[PDB]
Amino acid sequence: NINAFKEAVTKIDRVEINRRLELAYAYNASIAGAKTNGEYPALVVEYARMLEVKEQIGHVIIPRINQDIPIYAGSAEENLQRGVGHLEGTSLPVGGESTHAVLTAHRGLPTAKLFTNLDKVTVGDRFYIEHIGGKIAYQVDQIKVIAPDQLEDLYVIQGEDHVTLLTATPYMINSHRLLVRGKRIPYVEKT
Repeated sequence: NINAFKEAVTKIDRVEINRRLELAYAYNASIAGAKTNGEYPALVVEYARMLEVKEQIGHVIIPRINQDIPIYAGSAEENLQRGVGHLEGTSLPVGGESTHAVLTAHRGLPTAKLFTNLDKVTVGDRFYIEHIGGKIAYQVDQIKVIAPDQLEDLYVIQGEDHVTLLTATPYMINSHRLLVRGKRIPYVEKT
């Protein structure tokens, strides 16, 4: 899992990593640029191929709830079973001006806690993402509960850099979605 990712990435030269991020940066700019054109966001395929190392696109760490979990491309059930699903149609989770990454998961599973305690994360709490290019930090600036049908909160916000953690709610009813939103912040690597 994560281990096979950290070690795998460490074996890839700078130039290749660079090339792969640049693909993802361009992909994120396309998504943000369609949004500015008043275009609608559409929320076996390799849209995030460039970011995959051992089938994963990164992992999400959340110290408040002791979770460190691998991110898979796409919101497909078989992925949602082993970790986080990245929502196709939303920014790839490498940061940048005008990016909004969205990651989903099951809020409770006999095999993995996953986002079962996401309701404990509070504004001001931090979460991190490790990807091929390294590690970036977010601080929670918004917590919201929407209907499954309400999509506006998941679109790119021009000028901003965000990632939304999403899961079903209330616990055991799962009739609405809970969104825990982070704002990009600086991250002091040697710490």
